[PDB]
This record gives sequence, C-alpha cells and structure tokens, in this order.
Amino acid sequence: MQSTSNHLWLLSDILTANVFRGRHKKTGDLFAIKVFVDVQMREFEVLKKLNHKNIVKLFAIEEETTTRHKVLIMEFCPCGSLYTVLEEPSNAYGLPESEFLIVLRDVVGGMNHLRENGIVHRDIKPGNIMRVIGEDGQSVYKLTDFGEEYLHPDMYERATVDLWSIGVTFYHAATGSLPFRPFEGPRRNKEVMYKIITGKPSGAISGVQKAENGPIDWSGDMPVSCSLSRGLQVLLTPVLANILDQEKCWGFDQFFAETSDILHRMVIHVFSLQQMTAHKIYIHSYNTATIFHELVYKQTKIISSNQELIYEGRRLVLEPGRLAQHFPKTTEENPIFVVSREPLNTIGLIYEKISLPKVHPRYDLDGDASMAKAITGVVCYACRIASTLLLYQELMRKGIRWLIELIKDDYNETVHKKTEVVITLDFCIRNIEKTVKVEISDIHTKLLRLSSSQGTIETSLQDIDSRLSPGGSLADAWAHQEGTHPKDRNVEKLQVLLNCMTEIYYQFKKDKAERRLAYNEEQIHKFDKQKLYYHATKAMTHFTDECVKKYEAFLNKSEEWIRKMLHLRKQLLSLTNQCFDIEEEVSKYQEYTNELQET
Amino acid sequence: MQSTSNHLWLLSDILTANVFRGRHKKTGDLFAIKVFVDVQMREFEVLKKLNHKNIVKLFAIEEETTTRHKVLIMEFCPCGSLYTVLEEPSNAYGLPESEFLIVLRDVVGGMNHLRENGIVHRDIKPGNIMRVIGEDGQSVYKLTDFGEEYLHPDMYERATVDLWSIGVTFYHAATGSLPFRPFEGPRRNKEVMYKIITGKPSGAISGVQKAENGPIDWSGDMPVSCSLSRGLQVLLTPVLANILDQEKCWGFDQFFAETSDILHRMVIHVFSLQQMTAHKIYIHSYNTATIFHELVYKQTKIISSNQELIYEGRRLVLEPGRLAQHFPKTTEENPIFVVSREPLNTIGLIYEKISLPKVHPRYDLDGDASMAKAITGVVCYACRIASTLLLYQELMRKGIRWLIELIKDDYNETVHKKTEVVITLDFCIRNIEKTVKVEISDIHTKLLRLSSSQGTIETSLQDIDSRLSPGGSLADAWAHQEGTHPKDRNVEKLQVLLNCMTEIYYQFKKDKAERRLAYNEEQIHKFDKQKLYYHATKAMTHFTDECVKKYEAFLNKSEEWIRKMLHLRKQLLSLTNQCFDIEEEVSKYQEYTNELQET
Ligand SMILES: CC(C)c1ccc2oc3nc(N)c(C(=O)O)cc3c(=O)c2c1
Ligand SMILES: CC(C)c1ccc2oc3nc(N)c(C(=O)O)cc3c(=O)c2c1
Repeated sequence: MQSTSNHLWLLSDILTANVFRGRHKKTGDLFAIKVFVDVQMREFEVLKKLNHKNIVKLFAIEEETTTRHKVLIMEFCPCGSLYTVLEEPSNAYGLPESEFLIVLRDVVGGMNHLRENGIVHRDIKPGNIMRVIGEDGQSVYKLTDFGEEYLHPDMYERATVDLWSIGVTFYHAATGSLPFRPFEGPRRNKEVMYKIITGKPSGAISGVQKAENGPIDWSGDMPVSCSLSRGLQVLLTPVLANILDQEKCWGFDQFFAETSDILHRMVIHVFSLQQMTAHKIYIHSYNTATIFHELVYKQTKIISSNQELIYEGRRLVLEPGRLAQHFPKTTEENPIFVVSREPLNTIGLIYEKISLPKVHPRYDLDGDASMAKAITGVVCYACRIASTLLLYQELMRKGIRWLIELIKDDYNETVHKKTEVVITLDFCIRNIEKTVKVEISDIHTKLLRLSSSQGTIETSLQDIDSRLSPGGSLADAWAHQEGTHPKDRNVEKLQVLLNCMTEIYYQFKKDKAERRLAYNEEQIHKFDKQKLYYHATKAMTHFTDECVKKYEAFLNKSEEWIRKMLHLRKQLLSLTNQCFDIEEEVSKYQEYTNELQET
Repeated sequence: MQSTSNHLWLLSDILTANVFRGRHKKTGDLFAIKVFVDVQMREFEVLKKLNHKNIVKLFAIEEETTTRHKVLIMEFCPCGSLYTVLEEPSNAYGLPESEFLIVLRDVVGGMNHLRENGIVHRDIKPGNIMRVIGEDGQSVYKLTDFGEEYLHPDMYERATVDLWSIGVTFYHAATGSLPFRPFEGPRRNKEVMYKIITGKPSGAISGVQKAENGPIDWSGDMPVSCSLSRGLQVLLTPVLANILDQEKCWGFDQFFAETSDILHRMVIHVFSLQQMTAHKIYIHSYNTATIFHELVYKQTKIISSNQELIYEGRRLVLEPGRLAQHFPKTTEENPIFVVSREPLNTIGLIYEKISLPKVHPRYDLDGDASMAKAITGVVCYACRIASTLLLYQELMRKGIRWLIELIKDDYNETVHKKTEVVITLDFCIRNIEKTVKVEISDIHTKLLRLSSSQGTIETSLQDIDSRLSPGGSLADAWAHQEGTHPKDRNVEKLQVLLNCMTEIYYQFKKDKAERRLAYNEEQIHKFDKQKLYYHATKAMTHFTDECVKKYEAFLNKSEEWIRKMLHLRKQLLSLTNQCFDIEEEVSKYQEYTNELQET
C-alpha cells in the first residue's frame, strides 16, 4: 500500500489515474485518494477553496511517500456515481420521479456555481456525477473531476457544448437508455452516430436504429417506459429538444430560467375517475385554480366547467383565483379526484407490452452479466407496473365509494327540498278551499296538476334511491370481487422473485471482473443461469395470467358501471331542476289567491 | 471440505454437532448439512416423512465419505433463526405487531402437528426456531432439531414443561427481554433464578432484579416498551400468566382454543381524537358493532352511546348487530376516528423516557459489541417513537379537519330547518292578520314572541358560523404551525444516523468472533467507537430538543382547542333542540286559527 504524511490506502480498495478508498491516519475518516510544476498548484489552490453542496470537496493535496507524485485527498462518496445508480435494475427505465428531481436540482446548482467562478466542465456525464446520502436521507449529487456518447457533434469529429452531454445525461437518467443509439453500440458504430447527430431534424429528441443498417426512429416525446409523470414529461420534453447548430441552442441564461420554472413548481396529484388515470400537475405556488384547470385539461381534455372535484369523501369547490399553495395536500395514495358530467372514454393505464429476451445457453461471463442486467430490468419494470395497476384499482374503488356518498347528499338535498315544498303545496291547496266554504275551479285544476306532477318525481326519486341502495344496479360489491387487492400480495410475490434475480445479477457482475472461474464456481454459475430463466418465466406467467387479466376484467366492468353512473346523474338533475321550477310556480300562485280589500 | 455422494460443503461455511451450508453436487441447490445403530434410522424414517409448512424439511440422510458418520441433508433457511432476528437492533424491544402474529401462527401449527404425531420437543427456544422467506414475502417460521433460560422449574434443578419455554419465548419475542432476569445474567446467578421461578405469585408474568441482591419487580402487564397494541396486549397477557405448579397450568387443548380465538380475530384501527391515542381493536369476524363498542370502551372508557364515529370525512353510523367483517377496511394511516360529546382528558402517547447508557472507554471486543447492541437498540426505539408521535400528529390534523366539515353539515342541517320554518312562520303570522281585515290579539302577542325567540337563534347561528370560518376562534391554521410534519423529514434524519450506528454494530459482531485485531484494525475500531457516541448524542439531542418539545406544544395547544370544540357542539345542540321545539309549537297553532263553520 502507498501512503502520505496524513493518509494511507490499500491498492486493492481502488474506486488513466486511479482513485482509492483510504483513511486519515489520525482519525480513520474515509476519503477519496486520486493517484496519477506550478501550473497545477495554482488551479489546485482555487479548487481547494471551492465549498459548495454540489461539488465534491477537495480537502488537501499531499505527496505520496514512495513517489513524489502529487495526490489529492477528496471527499469520499460511499454510494458511488450516477452511472452506478443507472446500472441498478430498478432504474433500468429511468429514475423515480422524486429522485430525478434531485439530480436536476444538484447538477443545476453546481454548474451555475462553476460558471459563476469561470470553470468549464468539458464533459459532464453520469460517471462524473457522484452520489452521497444527505443527512436527511435524500440523495445529494455533487460534481467532481473537471479539468464519446456525450461528445458534441463538433467534438465527435475530433458552454453549449457542455449542454449536449447534459442533454444526453438527462435523457439517460429519465429513460434508462441513450437518446441516440445506432444498432449495436455507438462506439461499435461511431460513423452511424455522427450522421444521427448532425442530420437530426430540429425538435427531435431521440434516434434509435432497431435493425442493422436500419432506419432511425425519431421522437419528440418520451418513451412509454419512462416513469416520469405526463405532467413532468410535458415540461421536460421541450427543453431537451431545444438544447440538443449551437446558433439555435437555448443558451444557459434561458436554460437556467426554464429549469428554475420547473423546479419551483409544486405537484398536485389528480386521478381522473372516469378515465381511470392518475396525474401529477406541475404548477407554480402562485398559480390560481383557473390556471390549474387548464393544466388538467391539457392532460385530460376535460374543460374547466366540466371538472367536478372530490376530496376526502366530499366535493371540492375551487375558487378560480385561489392560489395553488393553499390547496389541500395530496399524494399518489390520496389524490384529488376529478369527475365530469359529460361522457368520457375510459382509458386506464397505457403501458408497453414487453416480453422476455431469450436466454443464450452459451456460457459467457460478459454476455450472461449483460443479459442478467437486461432481463432483471424487465422484471423491475413489470413490478413497477403491477404496483401502478394495483394503485389504479385501489384508487378507483375508493373514489367510487365517495362518489356514491356524494350523490346521496345531492339526492338528500333535493329530496328534502321537495318535502319542504310539499308542506306548502299540501297546505296552500286546502287553504284555497278553506275560503270557498266561507274561477277558483280553474285554480284547483291547475294546482291538482302540481300534486300529480309531484307524484311522478316522488316515484322517480324512490327509483334512484332504490338504485343507490345495496341491491341497486349501481352497487359497489363488484369492486371488491374483480381485480386484485393488497391482501392478494401480488407485488410482494414479484419483488421476492426480483430479489432472487438481483442477487444473481450482482454475482454475475462479480463473476465478470474475475476473468475466469474455477470448475466448481463455474458449475454454480451455470446452475443459477437456468434458475434466472425459471424465475422470470414463473413471474411473467403470474404477472400476465393473474394481474393483467384480472385488471382488464375490473376495467371492463367499470366502463359499463361508469355508463350507468352518468345515466343516474342525468336523471337526478332532471328531477332536481323540476323541483326548482315547481317550487317557483307554487311560490307565485301563493299570493294571487288573496285580492285587495275595501277599507 | 467433507462430502457425501450427493452433497459437499466447506467447513468454513458453518452455521455439539455442526451445521454447514452446502450444495447438491448435481443441482447446486442450498441445503443444511448436520454433521455429528438402527435405533436412530427408525426415528429418522418417521422424520423423513414429515411434510409440513412449519417444520424444516429433512430431505435425505447420507454417509459422509471420509467418516462413516450419518449426516442429514436439511432444508436451508437463508435468514437464520428467531435468535438472529431478536439480535437485530430494531427488534430489541419486541417484534413488529405484524411479525409477532406470524411467529405465533407458525409455532402453533407446528406444535399441534407434532402432538398429532406424538413427537415431543423438550426445549423450544428462539435458537430452535428458524426463519424462511415465504414466496409472498412474509416470514414463515419452521421448527427443527427436536430430539437454561427456557427450562422448567423442575428441569432447572436437574407437554406443559414445553409450554414454559414457549412462554418465555413469546415474552422475549414480545418485549425483547427475558421475563425472569436476576441481576447480571440468569446463567451468572443460577440460584436467584430458581427462587424467582418457584416463588412467583400466580398471575405474575415477569420478575426483574434491577440491583445486585435487590428485590424482584413483579408485573401482570407488558412493559411500556412493548410495541404490541394495547388491544393485543389485553388478550396475550392473561395467556402467559396462566401457562407459566403444572396443576393450574392451562393445558394444551385450552391453550390451542384461546390462541386460536386470538388468531381468528381481525384488527380495526381506531384513533381517539379527544384523547390523541391510536388503538387496534382485536375483534372476531362474526362479532357485532355492539361487541365492538364494548372493546373500545375497555381501551378508551367511552361508553357506547357516547362514541361518535367519523370515517373518510363523514359520520359513521354503526348498527348494533352489524358484523365486523362488513366494516370498512382500516389501517394505522386510515383509522376510524372516535369522538365524544362528553369531556375527556387528552392523554396522548405514553412512552418511557429512556436515556443513553454510558460508553465505557475501555477497549473490549466483547463489551463494546455488547454495548453497541444496547445503545443501537435505544436509537431504534427512539426512531419508532418519533414515527408514532408524527403519525399521531398527522392523524390529529386530518381528523380535526374532518370534524370541522362534519359540524358544518350539522350547522347547515339545522340552519336550513330554521329558514324552512321561517317560510311558514313569516307566512302564517300575516295570514292571521289577513282574516282580521276581512282574542286574536292574544294570538299575535304569542306569535311575535316566536319571531323574537327566532331572532336570538339567528344571531347565535351567525356567531357559530363566524367561529367556524377561517378567522374563527376554532380555526385550523395552528395545526400546520405546531408539531412536526413529513416535510420536516425528522424520521429520515434519525434512520440515517441509525444506519451509521447499525454498520458499526455489525462490525463489532464481526470484530468479536475474531478474538484479536491487528494494530491498524484496532485503531479503526476505536475511532468508530467515539463516532457511535457522537452519533447517539447528536440524535438524542435532535430527538429531545426538536421532536418531543414541539410534540408537547402541539398537544398542549390541542387540549385547549379541544375544550373549545366541546363548547361549540354544546351551544349548537341547544340551538338545534330549540328549532325542533319552536317547529312543533308553530305546527300546533297553524290549525287552531281556523274554526268549524256552519253548513
Ligand atoms: C465500486 C463502485 C460502485 C464505486 C463505489 C464507491 C465509489 O466512491 C467514490 N467516491 C468519490 N469521492 C469519488 C470521486 O470523488 O471521484 C469516486 C468514487 C467512486 O468511483 C466509487 C465507485
Ligand atoms: C450466521 C447466522 C445468522 C445464520 C445464518 C443462516 C443460517 O441458516 C440455517 N438454516 C437451517 N436450515 C438451519 C437448521 O435447519 O438448523 C440452521 C441455520 C442457521 O443456523 C443459520 C445461522
């Protein structure tokens, strides 16, 4: 092992220079050791001064003992880098929405700080971007090491040029895949990649070659497999397209403003009950409900006037100018439900039907490890989708229960109003005949039409109540019989299989670094290869045969049940508007009974 | 390494016979290898036949190659045993309620199966009780190895005798500590332990010697540090006391019935909003709401008639004979709230004030590892308490919001009723004078008292509405200003520190097994010892100075706010009952206006 006056480090604990994990001799504290005249000591001094949350801290520069080479003692990051993170199987299709926002925040704050100090980081990339655990348990990302797949079109032939690798990095972080992918690999087909980058039509954000020498699939949208909400997708997509000829690139100042406008927005969770879709609304703290409805329309196509809100079992009435920071707090588990009195197509969750790749029987430490990553990533995606499908079903079941409770309030508000006017109708109908005992035939004939008109409402209200009752045709019971429930524990069953798959993946990663295995370790490696396929086949069978099939039956049943719900609200409204119309005609003949008197 | 025809195993992977972790030569599958004429082959054959969920499966018995000794190839349990689990720091004060119920279920099913087959397991204990992960992610516990601290009073001098070690095991699992503890250790003071076990007065479930040669603390209750709900505590406590002179022991058949009666009960989560206490109600599927109210009274002292229920923002009206299996589904996050119209003392969460033990500077691999377990266990407890305190605050804030919404419904129901009778009062007051123009002075004077009596209600209703409005004295705003919130992330801050503490604990466990460390590894061990105390002191400071202090301010503010709430419901009721009384006196003079007529 080498050493310096203050530090020492084993060469085995290595993290083209080398980086080792070592300790301070006097404290034992972990530090990053960078192992490789005054032109460097100057730029080192300015870097030694840099103290920022998003910059890995450089503590000291010491001389190793055996060589006189300059070493840097740097802040150690136990978790590793964004590359490490993006190599994990649960992020194979993008970071979790919450995690993606932390990467954006910390990268943005570090860059601006760099610009503010004149440094240029020619090649930002996931391998340059280190992760540390903040004292509050949230990831904090920190830039370090300033001074192909990420290189600019001008650089690939061999500032905005920095924005390019930033763009690729964010797409990779958002989707788990590179945005520009020749068939095979970009390094493998360096020539195809340059054509893709220069010939890209403006606005496009990706180009994938699916067959060898095949065409390029352009897209202005994120892939379906991206986990970011549509709300977030709608804001991020234009930024990437407009920052990936640097003449028409956005530029930093515009980039900093547009990204700050995203980071300053809060998220409101909305579930479209008739469409069976969950939504995240990215809205500024100071925006009004008026603005909120427009953002919801963009994702739902429900005009403001048709948006009917339900929250914690009761109607939510938003005032147009009420600011979003004063809205009730929501989560994915507790969203604001939106419903509409106008028919809407039931969409549900739209996801990609992805099958397992074939498992190549040929023993290959590199291929199996490469395959293990891909097949494990698919199961992670399947597990995430299973959870969202279950959540969609759980939210559906809760929202319907509340809506039934809302209708009963409406039913009780109008039903009281009727009996409330009956007490006057049945009273004033006789008080007329009271005077008679002390043309009136024309008043009684018109009045007897109101009681007869009021009887058709009574029997119709009793028919709606009958339908809202436990045996009614709009009953709830079906929601507990179809689809899947938490007590079914389908998600835990998939995660258990994933954990078995994840252990083998990490072992294949270890098996790769050691170039050859002994006979025994070799056999064990081949045994677990068949178990991988066996676990994946069992899981996919359970996922497709049980989760998806039952989800579509619950969804198909909802679509007809939804249709019924719309019919009831329409019938109730008609009965409700007639009660106001009847109420005012009786409140009009109430006085024309009494004439002026002589006195 | 040794081997047999079908299996082989390294001696390093060892799990007084030895148990190693090995593989099947042809498949690679993990199995437990037990390494030590026809008297044994017979009992082995009956054991080879045993196929049960709660019995570790014995697959085959083979002969090792170097020795002719008989070995048993047994089902491998990757997680280890209940001892292992109970050694983890987050279970230092008992298993999670959900986990405790799984241990009970699997132990009970295996025992009965054993009895049903005639086997006797003379010494059940956490080390005998192995854990495996079920295919649904839930622990499954399985008995194995049949054929001091757990020994019966008759056995300690040197079937029911089996129930004793079962009793000690359940207490240990429930609380994290042994029920019978001489000062120092039971093994250390074998003599004190026997007096404790024979001289224990009936009904007592624990005996702890807190000082050397000191007295015995008896208890019929679980310690405060137990995590099991009071609902569960109320059922478990009598079982342990009555199964720990075997003349008056419960016996198996009674034990199996009483335990089945517990396992067959469902759990309903209840939060007493006026007491600020959460509750789990252990109730049978077929019990009625009538029975439910009695169980709630036992934990709350709220008589049935005074129990007012709120669920998902609306009143919950339970019919007395409605079975519990038809109740709405509840969780700790979404409980049924109970409120009362009668004043109740605000209790809140009652927990033990536990300080850190002192850290002994004396280097000792055994002492530090022993200390590391204890001090890490305390922080786990503090983290669990922090979470419950936060949950209590979050549930309080939600329930109050709903109650305010409930009162507004009540306020609107009576306020409509009034205006509904005004339309008749203001109508019939003039219709009287209508006839006059065509003793009556006595009718007008009594009637003008009703409008005057109705004006005092109107101004009083406007005063309650004023108080229910945003500026009202019963405002909600305070609930968002006091205590702690999820966005404060206090729990994550504690878990992060715990994870740092937990890594050192596991390292101390490793450092212990290796009897001596080299100079370098020794220094690193001493460095992390000071960090342990440093992390614990920082955490406790944050816990006491921030979490507890702010919790008591939110609680103290609630107690006065609660007092106000009770005053409003009492004033509203008075205004509400007068509206019915007024309504019927006006509905009585409405007809006495018109007399019989000649005809
Ligand atoms: C084995 C791989 C996943 C890994 C694990 C932990 C690591 O911890 C680091 N800390 C640092 N400060 C720096 C740096 O400042 O460059 C780099 C690394 C790693 O490369 C690194 C790499
Ligand atoms: C290192 C310690 C925590 C540990 C970890 C895994 C283990 O996995 C086992 N599986 C079994 N079938 C049996 C058995 O059948 O006796 C016993 C053990 C262990 O003792 C055991 C002990």
